[PDB]
Amino acid sequence: TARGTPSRFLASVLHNGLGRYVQQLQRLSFSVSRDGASSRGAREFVEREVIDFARRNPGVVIYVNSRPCCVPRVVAEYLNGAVREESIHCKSVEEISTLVQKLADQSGLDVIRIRKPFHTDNPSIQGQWHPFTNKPTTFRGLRPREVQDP
Amino acid sequence: GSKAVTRHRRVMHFQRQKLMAVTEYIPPKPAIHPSCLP
Amino acid sequence: VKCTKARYLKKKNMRTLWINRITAASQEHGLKYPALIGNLVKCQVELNRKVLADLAIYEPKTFKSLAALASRRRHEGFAAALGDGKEPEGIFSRVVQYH
Amino acid sequence: RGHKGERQRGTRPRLGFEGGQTPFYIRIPKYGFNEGHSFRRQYKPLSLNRLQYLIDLGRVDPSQPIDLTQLVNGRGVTIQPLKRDYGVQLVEEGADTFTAKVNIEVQLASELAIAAIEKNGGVVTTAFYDPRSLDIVCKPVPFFLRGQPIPKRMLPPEELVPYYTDAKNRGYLADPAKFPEARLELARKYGYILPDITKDELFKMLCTRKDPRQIFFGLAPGWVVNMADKKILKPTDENLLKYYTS
Amino acid sequence: GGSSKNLGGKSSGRRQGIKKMEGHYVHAGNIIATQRHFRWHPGAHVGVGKNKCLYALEEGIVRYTKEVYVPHPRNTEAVDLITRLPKGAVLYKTFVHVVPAKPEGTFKLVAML
RNA sequence: CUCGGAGCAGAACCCAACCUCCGAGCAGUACAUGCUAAGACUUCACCAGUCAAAGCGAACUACUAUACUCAAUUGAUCCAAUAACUUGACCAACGGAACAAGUUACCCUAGGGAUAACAGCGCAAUCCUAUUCUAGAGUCCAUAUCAACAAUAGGGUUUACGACCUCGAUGUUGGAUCAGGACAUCCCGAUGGUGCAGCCGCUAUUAAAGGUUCGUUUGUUCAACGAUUAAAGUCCUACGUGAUCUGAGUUCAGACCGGAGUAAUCCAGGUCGGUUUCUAUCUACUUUCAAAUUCCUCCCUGUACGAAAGGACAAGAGAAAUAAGGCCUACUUCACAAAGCGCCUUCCCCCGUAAAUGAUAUCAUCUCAACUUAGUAUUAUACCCACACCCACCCAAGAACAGGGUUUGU
RNA sequence: CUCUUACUUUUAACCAGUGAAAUUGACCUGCCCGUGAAGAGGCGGGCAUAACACAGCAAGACGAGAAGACCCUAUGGAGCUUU
RNA sequence: CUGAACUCCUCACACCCAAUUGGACCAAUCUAUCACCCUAUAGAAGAACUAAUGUUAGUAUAAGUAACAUGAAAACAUUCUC
RNA sequence: GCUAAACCUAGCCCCAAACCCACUCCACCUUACUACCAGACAACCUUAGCCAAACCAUUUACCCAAAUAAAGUAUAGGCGAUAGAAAUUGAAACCUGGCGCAAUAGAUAUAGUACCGCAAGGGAAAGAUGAAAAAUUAUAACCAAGCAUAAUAUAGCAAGGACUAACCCCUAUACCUUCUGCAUAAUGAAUUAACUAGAAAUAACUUUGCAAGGAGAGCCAAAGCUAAGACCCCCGAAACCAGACGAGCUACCUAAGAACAGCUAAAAGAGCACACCCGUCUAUGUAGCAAAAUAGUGGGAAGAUUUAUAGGUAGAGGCGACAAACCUACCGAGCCUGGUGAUAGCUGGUUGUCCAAGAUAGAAUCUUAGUUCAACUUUAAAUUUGCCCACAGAACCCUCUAAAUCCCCUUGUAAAUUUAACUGUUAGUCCAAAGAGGAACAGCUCUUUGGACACUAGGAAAAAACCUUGUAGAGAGAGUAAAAAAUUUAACA
Ligand SMILES: [K+]
Ligand SMILES: [K+]
Ligand SMILES: [K+]
Ligand SMILES: [K+]
Ligand SMILES: [K+]
Ligand SMILES: [K+]
Ligand SMILES: [K+]
Ligand SMILES: [K+]
Ligand SMILES: [K+]
Ligand SMILES: [K+]
Ligand SMILES: [K+]
Ligand SMILES: [K+]
Ligand SMILES: [K+]
Ligand SMILES: [K+]
Ligand SMILES: [K+]
Ligand SMILES: [K+]
Ligand SMILES: [K+]
Ligand SMILES: [K+]
Ligand SMILES: [K+]
Ligand SMILES: [Mg+2]
Ligand SMILES: [Mg+2]
Ligand SMILES: [Mg+2]
Ligand SMILES: [Mg+2]
Ligand SMILES: [Mg+2]
Ligand SMILES: [Mg+2]
Ligand SMILES: [Mg+2]
Ligand SMILES: [Mg+2]
Ligand SMILES: [Mg+2]
Ligand SMILES: [Mg+2]
Ligand SMILES: [Mg+2]
Ligand SMILES: [Mg+2]
Ligand SMILES: [Mg+2]
Ligand SMILES: [Mg+2]
Ligand SMILES: [Mg+2]
Ligand SMILES: [Mg+2]
Ligand SMILES: [Mg+2]
Ligand SMILES: [Mg+2]
Ligand SMILES: [Mg+2]
Ligand SMILES: [Mg+2]
Ligand SMILES: [Mg+2]
Ligand SMILES: [Mg+2]
Ligand SMILES: [Mg+2]
Ligand SMILES: [Mg+2]
Ligand SMILES: [Mg+2]
Ligand SMILES: [Mg+2]
Ligand SMILES: [Mg+2]
Ligand SMILES: [Mg+2]
Ligand SMILES: [Mg+2]
Ligand SMILES: [Mg+2]
Ligand SMILES: [Mg+2]
Ligand SMILES: [Mg+2]
Ligand SMILES: [Mg+2]
Ligand SMILES: [Mg+2]
Ligand SMILES: [Mg+2]
Ligand SMILES: [Mg+2]
Ligand SMILES: [Mg+2]
Ligand SMILES: [Mg+2]
Ligand SMILES: [Mg+2]
Ligand SMILES: [Mg+2]
Ligand SMILES: [Mg+2]
Ligand SMILES: [Mg+2]
Ligand SMILES: [Mg+2]
Ligand SMILES: [Mg+2]
Ligand SMILES: [Mg+2]
Ligand SMILES: [Mg+2]
Ligand SMILES: [Mg+2]
Ligand SMILES: [Mg+2]
Ligand SMILES: [Mg+2]
Ligand SMILES: [Mg+2]
Ligand SMILES: [Mg+2]
Ligand SMILES: [Mg+2]
Ligand SMILES: [Mg+2]
Ligand SMILES: [Mg+2]
Ligand SMILES: [Mg+2]
Ligand SMILES: [Mg+2]
Ligand SMILES: [Mg+2]
Ligand SMILES: [Mg+2]
Ligand SMILES: [Mg+2]
Ligand SMILES: [Mg+2]
Ligand SMILES: [Mg+2]
Ligand SMILES: [Mg+2]
Ligand SMILES: [Mg+2]
Ligand SMILES: [Mg+2]
Ligand SMILES: [Mg+2]
Ligand SMILES: [Mg+2]
Ligand SMILES: [Mg+2]
Ligand SMILES: [Mg+2]
Ligand SMILES: [Mg+2]
Ligand SMILES: [Mg+2]
Ligand SMILES: [Mg+2]
Ligand SMILES: [Mg+2]
Ligand SMILES: [Mg+2]
Ligand SMILES: [Mg+2]
Ligand SMILES: [Mg+2]
Ligand SMILES: [Mg+2]
Ligand SMILES: [Mg+2]
Ligand SMILES: [Mg+2]
Ligand SMILES: [Mg+2]
Ligand SMILES: [Mg+2]
Ligand SMILES: [Mg+2]
Ligand SMILES: [Mg+2]
Ligand SMILES: [Mg+2]
Ligand SMILES: [Mg+2]
Ligand SMILES: [Mg+2]
Ligand SMILES: [Mg+2]
Repeated sequence: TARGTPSRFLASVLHNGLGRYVQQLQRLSFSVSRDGASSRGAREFVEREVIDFARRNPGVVIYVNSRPCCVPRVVAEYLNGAVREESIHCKSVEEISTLVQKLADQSGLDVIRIRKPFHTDNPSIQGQWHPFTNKPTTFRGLRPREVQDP
Repeated sequence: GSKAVTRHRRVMHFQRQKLMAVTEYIPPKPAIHPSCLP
Repeated sequence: VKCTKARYLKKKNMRTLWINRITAASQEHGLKYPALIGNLVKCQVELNRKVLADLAIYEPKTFKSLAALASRRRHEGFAAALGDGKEPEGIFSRVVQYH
Repeated sequence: RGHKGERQRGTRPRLGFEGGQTPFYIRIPKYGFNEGHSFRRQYKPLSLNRLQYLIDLGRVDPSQPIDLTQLVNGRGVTIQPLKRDYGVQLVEEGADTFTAKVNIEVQLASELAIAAIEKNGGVVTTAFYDPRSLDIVCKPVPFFLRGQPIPKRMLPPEELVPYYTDAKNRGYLADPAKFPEARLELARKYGYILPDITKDELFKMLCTRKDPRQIFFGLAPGWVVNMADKKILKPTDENLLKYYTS
Repeated sequence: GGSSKNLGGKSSGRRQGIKKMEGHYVHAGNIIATQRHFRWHPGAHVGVGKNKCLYALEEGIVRYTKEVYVPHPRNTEAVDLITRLPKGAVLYKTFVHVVPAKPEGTFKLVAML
């Protein structure tokens, strides 16, 4: 629940997209197994998909490591320093493709409750409301029931 | 429940109560009260 | 279960808040809430209550203009209702048609 | 399991109980539908269609006498002596298309079935087998492994003696002199000419019939078959020979 | 305390009445209606059972009509009534009929001798 | 307790109550009420039950002739009898166990708030109150007072009805203790009417601050009786209140008497006897700081009133009781002290009506007319009110803590 | 008993040592009226309301205790009696 | 004007009835063969516990509560009180 | 940071194979474990009952000598429940293994010991270093409840929405079981850990094999047959019967013992009154000192008295100055073990995730707290109408000449019937309407038509039954539905 978990405000990394868009995904580390049914879908992803995926994303360094493992995993690292580990155990090639593409599109900020679905640093152009905004002024700034020149 | 004929005035179902309210006699009102004319 | 059902109340409460805030802003200009919302619709201004509440806080000059526009349309309604059809439609009462 | 009661606790009454109302299966009066069912003789039907089918496929050989052993060995019929089966009954189904000439030994035969085989030049005989004899003749090899002398075939029960002593049924105990008249009668009734089987090349085979006390062709009661050594042992004692020949 | 003095009166409904309504197709033998007293009378091709049940004598369509009622001269009770009627007055009753649907048969060519 | 007809259930079918009515447990005539077989109906299942063309055999050319009249007029399986055919239960608890009654308070187990007794709740026949009507009663007179036949309301104290919470427990009468509340008021206050002279009464309006006794028999609440009182009110509060008490009654196990029963044992019967636990966790509460009610006596006065008899009100004075709050001089229990049986103090108000002036309505009219008096208190004032000597000691202060004193710390 | 009072001992309360039991869904555990499976600390409308011990009290928590012993039900038992 | 989980709007959709019934998945364990930082496909079974005044064990609450104990002085010799 | 947590062995289970079985000296059937004396007593004899038959009374499977098959056949039986052959047929058989348990498991077992009972009998708990303890200042840490480090600040099922912010604001009547309906002041639950509850035939269905045949003799077969997969819980009575064990308590009896001051009377089932026995009344106590006591007050106290010792009567019984007393703290008939996992139509309990369909006319019944059949409901399969309905049509007798129904093409719709296989539901509530009973009372009772509820949300104040509204997610959009209570009074000639 919201009260049982942390929250944050909607934000970006270094004002991304303002002057130019910079992909936040910086590194991908695959750990596949030469033998093992759990990694069957991950092995097929490395044969036809990983090479074409790297061509599109030249700013992401992909590290494929083939070693004995019972649970194949992809570890995504982002420019802001976030590290995310996602198991690809027994996933199909299409499933892995979808997951890897999602990681490429994310900023790396915590996937937690966002308080507001918007953010702005300049919420007011005409002046933020205050109690005197719509109050008229009086001659000599006299207060209610105030004797002047006594 | 109570029988269709009772010694007291039986409470009506609310929908019937509304029906009665909406179908009350409305007398014809003259534009000018007749006592205000010759 | 509470967290699940609270999603309904969040939307309900959010809208009660906007109406309260819009009512406050309208009263500062001598307008009641129903007059503003009703008459803005008659001007084909489809601004929702969320935006209207935000405008009241952060765009008070625009909101006074919206209040003025609603007030103008409201007065045109009265003149039309008072008239017997002789009068042409009010300048702000004309509706843009879409075919 | 539901809620409470006997359904959930597992204690509902026996099957057939109706809550105390006199149950259906009891309130119906008793009647002897099945009285003596276990003492009723049964006969596996063998149709002329099935017999013709077996002959066409080479499963039964019409060049030699056909009895229960040959029918069972060809998997033409399945006999269950423990289920009160007394043999095969030859049924008329397929008579119109039956063309084979056969010498067949059965336990029962319909009049029309007899005519179908005799019109084609064949011979049909009705032969009784008691429950022990029927078991032996159907599965000879299991019997030979018991090391018992071949038993004599018992005579029919008194109620069946009229059937098997009548030439109309081609009884094996009927007077051979009465067969010519019976064979001619069927030929007249069903509009065919009785063939003279005495002129046939297979006449000797057509006449081959086992003695009424003989279970197998060529084997006499009281012979011990030695399958391991492929020999036959014959008793020579006078008393034993009298028992097995009577 | 006290007890009720009315006993009996627990007979179940007889399930009597019309089984085949107007326009329904009936085969011969089908019961058209069951009744305790004569409410519907047997018309054309409609038999009446010992218990007054009406049944179809022919295959066809059931029809209900109103017809003039002339009793048998031997039916003393009915004849006693009609004789006491004012002249010009005719009794009517409801009758049910079966309109036969099929012909009794057809002549077919069987040989060319 | 099974079966049929009618109403409920008005018109296809169907349809319940310890609902309203009437019936059945046969009889008569046949002796083809012989055989056989399409298609259907069906008592909400099954079982059972019902109707039938054609055909065979009869009858037949007079018989509303062919499955008899009649509404129900009835009983499964097993089994028994019988050569066969066929027959056999008020098996009426009528879908029928082949054949078995009482009693338990000496009782037991499993359950039920699906179901009673106590209480609550529902309802208001019954019960209580008010008003409407104006017969009658009241010497006349309907309305001082009482009140028939009826009518319209309210109350929720009785006896009942219902069975909605509780039977892995909501302890059952009366009393003791302490009482909270309603006013439909028993006494005290203020008023209108009277068949109110006065004294006593009757009746209605207003008033719930205060008060509302002790005894004999009875377990009694009641009731009767004795003696009083200004009066000995009516009700609600789980018929207030047993984690405060009592246990005479009711209502276990023992026993006697009358009665019932063959007995066991039992009866709204009477009678003698019979174990009433709880160490308080939570809520609530533990100095509403403080205005008082009533009777009697004298006096007014033997006055007002009255034929007489009889016999007040208001003010004035005194003395008591009760209640609340204190105190120890004496008395008494007692003795550095606590106590009552002793003594001391105790203060405002009640709104129902009765009268002027005066409009609507040019009189009049106390006025949900404007208004004026009887006629009103911000209920009054009273009490309480300072504070780092405080280790220790003392104390009229106190469970602890706190509080007062130590200028009484060898 | 009217009508209670005083004193002693015990208990009591405080200090020191030792140290149980029934009970306990969770509890951040107010009052009034109303409501509701028909008698509310928990619902609706109001009012009240810093926090925390110790000592009392027994109106409530339909307080604890004993799967009601009264009553009814079960084709559940047992004792006793008998035409 | 306000006012639903009704309806519309952006995206998605198997994703709100007791008893009962149909279906799709699955934790851990063992076995076969794989796998080799904890797995796969199958075959098996003592195969899943917020509740039975459940059984056993631990520790709470009531509670530091109820309750319990040692006559006096002294040189610890002795004496005194009862 | 404490308390604790964690471990892998001890052994055990089920099979196979194999027949089995003691011994130092001394003691041991008397009061066993007691060196040493006159006796002579001697073993066998049908199980019953629970239970099933929904009661119960005849009856109700229990290795009895070869697996299989014949066969659940012949046959038996309140011919009910159920019981049940034989002739005949006829195979294999190499102990040293394990899809068994691993300290709440597996034997109860570290042991039939401790402890409990007079006895028969019942019957536990638990251990954990390392190669070395002749390395003991050695093996780090991290994990239940309970606590400590570190008490507390208005307000409330303790959370959710949130928020700059713990709280303050707004929304929200624990769970389970049981019911017509439970926040209920109905049931269970202090909490943690471990343990603790669905076993299978008949058919059918699905997927292979082969196919007029199938199957590794039996059996079935008018597309069948063979094989496989997939459906049937736990705890609890009072009881009944059999065989043992008990009279050291108590009831009564037998043998042989003991006690009873003083005073009066002197004769005593006499009086007063100690020891002693009993237990009338009150208070205290009520998890107590005590599973029947204490304090006082009482009855008897030379007798039908009280009392020590040994012995006898035993549960279909004993014993009883009958209280249905007492027979080892619980006797309307003891206790122990066994039959026994007795039985329970009765209460309680019944363990991972997700989706889907799903609410109910009646009949019979020693039956109305239950069942079986219908009805409804669910899955699969087949092929063809189902629902809505136009005219025409369906009774006289009789007082309500009722709202309606039945039948039904068209049309709008997509269901319906049949086949196959089953379960659960058969203890019902309010509202509107037509009636019956009661009192034209009941939140009353009984039928009928419809609705709602037992399922969601909004409204009527809180609110099962009234109104609005249904098909499921996200949204910091929008239009709506139902939805607020009105009223104020008497002059008169
Ligand atoms: K038969
Ligand atoms: K009966
Ligand atoms: K009533
Ligand atoms: K109760
Ligand atoms: K008395
Ligand atoms: K509390
Ligand atoms: K006036
Ligand atoms: K005193
Ligand atoms: K209390
Ligand atoms: K053990
Ligand atoms: K429960
Ligand atoms: K309640
Ligand atoms: K309840
Ligand atoms: K209870
Ligand atoms: K003895
Ligand atoms: K004691
Ligand atoms: K229960
Ligand atoms: K039952
Ligand atoms: K509404
Ligand atoms: Mg009605
Ligand atoms: Mg249950
Ligand atoms: Mg039930
Ligand atoms: Mg009737
Ligand atoms: Mg009926
Ligand atoms: Mg039927
Ligand atoms: Mg005929
Ligand atoms: Mg019956
Ligand atoms: Mg019947
Ligand atoms: Mg009987
Ligand atoms: Mg008695
Ligand atoms: Mg009981
Ligand atoms: Mg009830
Ligand atoms: Mg009552
Ligand atoms: Mg109550
Ligand atoms: Mg009333
Ligand atoms: Mg008069
Ligand atoms: Mg009352
Ligand atoms: Mg009822
Ligand atoms: Mg309880
Ligand atoms: Mg009082
Ligand atoms: Mg009054
Ligand atoms: Mg009371
Ligand atoms: Mg008490
Ligand atoms: Mg009490
Ligand atoms: Mg008493
Ligand atoms: Mg007597
Ligand atoms: Mg008494
Ligand atoms: Mg005076
Ligand atoms: Mg005047
Ligand atoms: Mg005037
Ligand atoms: Mg104390
Ligand atoms: Mg202490
Ligand atoms: Mg409890
Ligand atoms: Mg209340
Ligand atoms: Mg306290
Ligand atoms: Mg106390
Ligand atoms: Mg509570
Ligand atoms: Mg209690
Ligand atoms: Mg009980
Ligand atoms: Mg029994
Ligand atoms: Mg909205
Ligand atoms: Mg929707
Ligand atoms: Mg959807
Ligand atoms: Mg997995
Ligand atoms: Mg697996
Ligand atoms: Mg398990
Ligand atoms: Mg657990
Ligand atoms: Mg448990
Ligand atoms: Mg305490
Ligand atoms: Mg103490
Ligand atoms: Mg002491
Ligand atoms: Mg039985
Ligand atoms: Mg019985
Ligand atoms: Mg044999
Ligand atoms: Mg063990
Ligand atoms: Mg912990
Ligand atoms: Mg709140
Ligand atoms: Mg559960
Ligand atoms: Mg109930
Ligand atoms: Mg509720
Ligand atoms: Mg509860
Ligand atoms: Mg209960
Ligand atoms: Mg199974
Ligand atoms: Mg018995
Ligand atoms: Mg016995
Ligand atoms: Mg003795
Ligand atoms: Mg003696
Ligand atoms: Mg003496
Ligand atoms: Mg004496
Ligand atoms: Mg004496
Ligand atoms: Mg006595
Ligand atoms: Mg003694
Ligand atoms: Mg004695
Ligand atoms: Mg006696
Ligand atoms: Mg007695
Ligand atoms: Mg005992
Ligand atoms: Mg036993
Ligand atoms: Mg059981
Ligand atoms: Mg669904
Ligand atoms: Mg019967
Ligand atoms: Mg029933
Ligand atoms: Mg229809
Ligand atoms: Mg149609
Ligand atoms: Mg039913
Ligand atoms: Mg009702």
